[PDB]
Amino acid sequence: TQPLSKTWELSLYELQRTPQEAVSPRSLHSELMCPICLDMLKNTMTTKECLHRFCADCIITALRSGNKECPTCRKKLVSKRSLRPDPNFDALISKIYPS
Amino acid sequence: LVKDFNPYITCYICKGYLIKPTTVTECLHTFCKTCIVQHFEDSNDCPRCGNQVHETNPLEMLRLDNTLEEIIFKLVPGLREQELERESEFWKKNK
Amino acid sequence: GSALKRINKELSDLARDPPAQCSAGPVGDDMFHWQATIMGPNDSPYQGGVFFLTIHFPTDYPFKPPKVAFTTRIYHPNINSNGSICLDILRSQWSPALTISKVLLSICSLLCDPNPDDPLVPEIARIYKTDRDKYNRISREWTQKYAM
Ligand SMILES: [Zn+2]
Ligand SMILES: [Zn+2]
Ligand SMILES: [Zn+2]
Ligand SMILES: [Zn+2]
Repeated sequence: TQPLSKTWELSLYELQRTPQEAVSPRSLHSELMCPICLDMLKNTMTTKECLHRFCADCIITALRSGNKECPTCRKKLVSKRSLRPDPNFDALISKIYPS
Repeated sequence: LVKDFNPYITCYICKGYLIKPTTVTECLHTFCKTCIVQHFEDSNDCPRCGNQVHETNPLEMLRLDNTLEEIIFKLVPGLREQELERESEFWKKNK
Repeated sequence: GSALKRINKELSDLARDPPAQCSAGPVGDDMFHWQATIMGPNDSPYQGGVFFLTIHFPTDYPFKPPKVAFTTRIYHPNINSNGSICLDILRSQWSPALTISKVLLSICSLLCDPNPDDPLVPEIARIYKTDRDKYNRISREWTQKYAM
């Protein structure tokens, strides 16, 4: 949407910012949901272009086929390289919902 | 316990909560926007895993992680407001 | 049964967050066959109308689109006498992240803003383009005649 040089330009506040020093799972429904199966994400795979997340099995089934686009925002998915596993998101999910 | 989520919601660079979380797409590692943008001003390597970004302008490979920001705001109630207050204090002192 | 699982989740989602002016659900305990209702959008000449649709989900939903058609007759350049709907996302532009909620909302937007340069009923598209007054008049008339 905006030029790159605008998107990542830091404000005067941001050029001097200092760290921010370090409830119910029910309210996180939308954030942890797979847009395809509508269930909580498993084996999360994330698109490099748009950072949209899907269950591994879900996005693989979708891509084949397909149209080779992100199911959420329609952006092109040029290749197999366009997706990558997101183990850190799985671990966050696991801490939110322990087994 | 909010403390238990720290590893998955803090910045590897500044060690604080992720603020405007921003992801290096090639290796999917996430940092504060300011932290990673400023790091990239004189490096092409992911600060966490050392993977080198292949573009001349490393900013091309950054994406804001809006989903993660929303999760963090719900896991750390008050954070959204504390950072807005922090910014307000800066501008009030300089304006 | 992944399709059935997906359909059930949608049903639960609809109960929690219903689309404005629309409803949908199974006809007589066949999960793969639903009826929907769309109230005529306020902005449009379908205002006051109650419009019924039939929905048939395929066995590999949501990876193939559902078949969605009007059972209530309606005067519209993108909906024909069979109740077939010319809407990108129902065919060429379907995505497995779409849901019935989203489809109904798109149909409402279509009722508010027709696409005469992609019709199903030429004469209606012609009339919509060249004489809006007449299109509105007949739309309203059909709404009173058929959309009780
Ligand atoms: Zn899924
Ligand atoms: Zn996307
Ligand atoms: Zn940081
Ligand atoms: Zn990395």
